[PDB]
Amino acid sequence: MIYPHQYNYIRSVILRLKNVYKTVNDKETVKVIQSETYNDINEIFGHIDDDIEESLKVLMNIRLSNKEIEAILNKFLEYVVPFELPSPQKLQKVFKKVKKIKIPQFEEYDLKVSSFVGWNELASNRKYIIYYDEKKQLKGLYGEISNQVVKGFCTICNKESNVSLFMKKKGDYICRDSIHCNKQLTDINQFYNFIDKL
RNA sequence: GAAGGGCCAUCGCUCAACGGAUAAAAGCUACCCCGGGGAUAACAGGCUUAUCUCCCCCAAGAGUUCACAUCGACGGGGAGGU
Ligand SMILES: [Mg+2]
Ligand SMILES: [Mg+2]
Ligand SMILES: [Mg+2]
Ligand SMILES: [Mg+2]
Ligand SMILES: [Mg+2]
Ligand SMILES: [Mg+2]
Ligand SMILES: [Zn+2]
Repeated sequence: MIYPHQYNYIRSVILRLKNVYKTVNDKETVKVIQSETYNDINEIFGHIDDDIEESLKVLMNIRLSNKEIEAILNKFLEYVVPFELPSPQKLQKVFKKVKKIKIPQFEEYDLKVSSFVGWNELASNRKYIIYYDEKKQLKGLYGEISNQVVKGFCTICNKESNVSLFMKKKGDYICRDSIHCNKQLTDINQFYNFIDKL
C-alpha cells in the first residue's frame, strides 16, 4: 500500500524517464535516469514484487511505450489506497456550521490519486476541504473560493496553473479542482504546509 | 330624623388573550374513553418539480502542438417523474 502523493511522484519520475528517452540522445545520461527511476521505485517499495520488477524492466528499456507506461501505472495504482470519504453524519460533525453540506461523488481512481478531498459550493462561492492529519483524525476546512480563475503558482500543489483565490486578510490562489491539485501534488507534507500557512 | 339609595363629578383594571367568560385556576395519559373529520396530519395515489437523476448549448481551457480521442471552467437550455 502506498500514499496517493507517492503514486503521483512515481508517475512523475516515469514521465521524466519517458521524456528522457524522447529528448536525451546519450545512452549514458539515459542510464543515470533509468537507475534514478529504479532507485525511486525501490524507495517507494521496500520489497518489490515480480510485477514491479517487470514494470521496472519495461521502464529500463529505452523503447518505452505510453501503453506500457499506462499498464505500469495501473499496476502501481492497485498498490495505492483511495482517500476515504467521511460518512454524511460524520461530515456533519466535521462541518456543524455548514447546513445541508453536499459532497460531489468522487471517482475511485480520483480518490486513489487524491491525498485530500475538497469541493466548492460555487453558489455560495465557498470551498469545503476534508483531509486526514498525521494523527489521522479527519480535518475539514470551509473557506470562500473566488469564482475567477487565473494561472498562478499554487501553494497546495506547489505548481503553477490556473487557480482560484481562496479566502478563509491574506489571499492565496488555489487550483479550482482539488483532484487536479492532488494530481499536481507530489507530497502530503506540502499540502500540510499549505494548511500550516493558512 | 337616620341608615341606606338616586343624580352629577371623579378614582380603583399589562381585565395587554386589550368587546374584558369567574373575585378566584397548572400539568400527564403508551391504562385510556366517547362524539365527530379525509373540513386535518402519518402510507399510497394526483398535481408540482425547488431538490434529484439523466441529456444537452457555448467552449475558457487540459490533452507535447491540437477545445471537441478523452475531459470540459464560468455560464445557458431541457427531459424524466425512481
Ligand atoms: Mg378580543
Ligand atoms: Mg370572552
Ligand atoms: Mg372514536
Ligand atoms: Mg382533503
Ligand atoms: Mg387510492
Ligand atoms: Mg437533452
Ligand atoms: Zn493546487
